[PDB]
Amino acid sequence: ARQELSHSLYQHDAACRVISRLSKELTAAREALSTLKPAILAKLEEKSKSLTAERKQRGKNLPEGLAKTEELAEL
Amino acid sequence: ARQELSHSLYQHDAACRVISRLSKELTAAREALSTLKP
Amino acid sequence: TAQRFSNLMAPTMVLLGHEGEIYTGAFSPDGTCLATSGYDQKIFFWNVYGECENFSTIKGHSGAVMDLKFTTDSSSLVSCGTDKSVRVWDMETGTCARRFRTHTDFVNAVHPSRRGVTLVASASDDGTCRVHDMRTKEPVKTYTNRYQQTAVTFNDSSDQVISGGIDNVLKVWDMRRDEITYTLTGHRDTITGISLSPSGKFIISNSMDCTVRQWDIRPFVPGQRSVGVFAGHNHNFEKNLLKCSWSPCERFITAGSSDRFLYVWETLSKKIVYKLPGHMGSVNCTDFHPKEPIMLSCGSDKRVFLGEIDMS
Amino acid sequence: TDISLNASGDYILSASDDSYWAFSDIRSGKSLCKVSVEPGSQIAVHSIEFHPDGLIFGTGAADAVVKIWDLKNQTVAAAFPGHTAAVRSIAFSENGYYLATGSEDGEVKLWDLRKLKNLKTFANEEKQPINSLSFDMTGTFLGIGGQKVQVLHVKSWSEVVSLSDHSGPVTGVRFGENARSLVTCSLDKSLRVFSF
Amino acid sequence: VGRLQQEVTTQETREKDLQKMYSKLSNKQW
Amino acid sequence: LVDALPYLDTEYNEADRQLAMKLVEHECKTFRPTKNYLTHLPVPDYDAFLTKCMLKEMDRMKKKEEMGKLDMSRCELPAPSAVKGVDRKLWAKVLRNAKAQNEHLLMRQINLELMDEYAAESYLQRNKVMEDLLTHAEKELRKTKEAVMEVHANRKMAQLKAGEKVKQLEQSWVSMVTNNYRMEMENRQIDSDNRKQIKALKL
Repeated sequence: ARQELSHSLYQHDAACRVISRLSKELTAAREALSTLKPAILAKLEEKSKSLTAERKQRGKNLPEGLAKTEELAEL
Repeated sequence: ARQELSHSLYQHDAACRVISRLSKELTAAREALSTLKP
Repeated sequence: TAQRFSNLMAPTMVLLGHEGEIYTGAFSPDGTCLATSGYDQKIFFWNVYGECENFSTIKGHSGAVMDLKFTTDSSSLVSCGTDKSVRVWDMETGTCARRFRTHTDFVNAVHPSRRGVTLVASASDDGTCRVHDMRTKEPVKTYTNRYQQTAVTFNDSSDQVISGGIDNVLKVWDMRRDEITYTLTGHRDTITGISLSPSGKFIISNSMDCTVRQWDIRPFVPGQRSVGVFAGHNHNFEKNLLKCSWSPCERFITAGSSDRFLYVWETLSKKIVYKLPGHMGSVNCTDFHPKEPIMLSCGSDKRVFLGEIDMS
Repeated sequence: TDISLNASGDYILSASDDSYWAFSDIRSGKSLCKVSVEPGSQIAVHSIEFHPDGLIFGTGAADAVVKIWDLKNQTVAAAFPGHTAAVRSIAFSENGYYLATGSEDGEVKLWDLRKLKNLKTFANEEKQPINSLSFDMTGTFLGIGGQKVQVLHVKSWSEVVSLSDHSGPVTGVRFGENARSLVTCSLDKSLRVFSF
Repeated sequence: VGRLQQEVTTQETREKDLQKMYSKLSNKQW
Repeated sequence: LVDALPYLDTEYNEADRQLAMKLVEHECKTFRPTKNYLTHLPVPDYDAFLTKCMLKEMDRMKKKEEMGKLDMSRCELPAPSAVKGVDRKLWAKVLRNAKAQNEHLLMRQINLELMDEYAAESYLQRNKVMEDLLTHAEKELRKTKEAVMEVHANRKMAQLKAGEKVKQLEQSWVSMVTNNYRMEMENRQIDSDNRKQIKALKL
């Protein structure tokens, strides 16, 4: 029951985002009636894949010079 | 928990009815502008 | 127990004291008072609340009084009668502030200007529609028609005068042009009364053909101005100038009726929903209290009825 | 209210009380694109940060919604209802998958972008506002700043130390190279550095 | 209902202003 | 703000339901279940009141371990045999069990003979009370079903009574918008009076 309630509230919350977005579109449309008078993208992926790939060695091994937890406990 | 589940399901049901009704109202309002200015 | 809707002491009141046939009656815009008159010539003032006692009575008229309206600020009552005169009564003094006297034949109907300088439109059996001004002996405007005029009103801006008469069609005069700007056509018999809507967009006009017709008097209308027709009331062989009046919310319209019934109509549907017995003769006048759902009706039965309603 | 620097350093991103995010050249001031964080409404935006690979960035606002945007499409990639109060700070890990957001409600929460989900929560029971967050340059440690200074080792999600030497609210947290030093600032008119 | 009553009232004031303009204008054409 | 009125919004259809949830789908493709939605409920307390013993009884069925059962073969009394009967413990088990079972059967006989006097009545007495419970419960069922249907009626009454007033005002509003824009074109058309005034100035 607590699992299904979390999903139910999540779906209702997500629905309120749609309601809010659509309610503003309607207000702008009704306002228009009520007042009616007569390589950049490629570079980023190239750069991001470079950035996220160069990370992978650091993800496999941390620097050996990293300060220990027992040292940071004495800040 | 079952009480709150029951309320959450009917509130989500009501929320979907709004999303329907606002889409009908929004399209009708957009059709009104295209009725009047053209 | 039962539902109540007003500060009246009972959900209907019978006011006795008149002996003449009561031809007109109106509330003060502040709601404290009403004034009523007719063939008795005496104008009777009544409180709206409690014992509703006849606290004041004004004589001075010597021809029966056709119609009687309060000024918007309630400082004065304007009334006119078959003594060919228009008389304005100061409410605090109870005395004739002005006695306009330029009419040549019976004055039947009166309407004061809503704002600005106090002007009194009047219509008469001499065929003239005249607008008097408190400041001058001579009237400001005299508009002459070939046929007798027995109803008059200003528009809300007090710059068009609408007059109806024997012609059935309506001479509506615009006070900057001194011309008929348009006529309203639908009445098959004489017009017994005209009343301007609170907002001023519409008028109702009552006629001896037993219909009330609602007209749009706004400056632009793209087609015919006839908005609707109301029926159910009746005009008898007395040929009275049965009046008409608006509810202050505009959702309801009333007219006098010879069948003794107080009619109320819904403005949009033109259906009836109030048909109130209790009179014993021709109901010459009907009005709404301006703040509270109290109905006034004045009849040829020498009685004035106050009653409360469920204005929905 | 907040600004963030792209990982290459070529461009700067900014947010404001006008609810727009805007992306601009640092030198000429020309703007490539600009979109409202909540179109058709006004909501105060309190934090913004690039994901360190530079293609996406997170935004935090007074509605306590955290929105993740794709710079390629210039559109919302993800939205995270989370905290109970305005998100004064957001931090992204240079591991590319831990995310942290900090708020006036005094909680700190850890997020995983691989499933767009929460991992773990930490808080102070007095619910004092948190003004600033920072991961370390390796993303092993998370520094937290509010009314006091704290650092979390994120993989354990355990408090290592807490420090309260400032006589007023903390306004910034930063880390040195290899986590060998910690730097903080405060309304106490002082800049101070801590080390072991 | 509160939405529509405000929407109605915004037009009720708009039409009075426009009809004052029409009267002012049409009374200049005469 | 959720403002649906299902007795007034009668035009809603399953085709619109599919369309509406499609929009929520494109939302929840990005909008994620990140907040603890259950913070209004308490943290659960599945081991409250339980003893240290019963916690182990929870653990076994949480493990889906099978429940242990009593060996009831004592009632059948398995026979010994002389190749096993050399131990006193076997006979001391068997004979003492045989004595014990004789009394269980004796008490069974007394219980059955008493049961034969009184069970037929007390079962009838039980069924009468059980029928009283069921008819009381069916009385409650009927009462609550009527109460549920009244709430639907009260909702329908309130929504439709407002609904007609919505319909009247909406029809009124669109008429004014169309009329006001018409008046905008008309007022700019009457600005042709500039032509008269220029002609009147330069006759």
